[PDB]
Amino acid sequence: STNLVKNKCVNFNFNGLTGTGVLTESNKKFLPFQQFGRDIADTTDAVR
Amino acid sequence: EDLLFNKVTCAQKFNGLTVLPPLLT
Repeated sequence: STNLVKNKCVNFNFNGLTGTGVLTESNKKFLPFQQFGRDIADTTDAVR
Repeated sequence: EDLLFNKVTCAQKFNGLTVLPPLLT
């Protein structure tokens, strides 16, 4: 493993899903089996 | 003008779909 860094423009890799960006605190809770969270434009913008 | 405005209706910018602002505010 590595660490968990937030709030900087970083690279991430959660559950194979690759992407870069700022990992700001989230404000929405999902269903307790769901791993992702997506918008109308079908772009990943949330993850557990 | 307000009664007319109220009737008319970043995620985009994930790919380079920036939106330049108008000139006349």
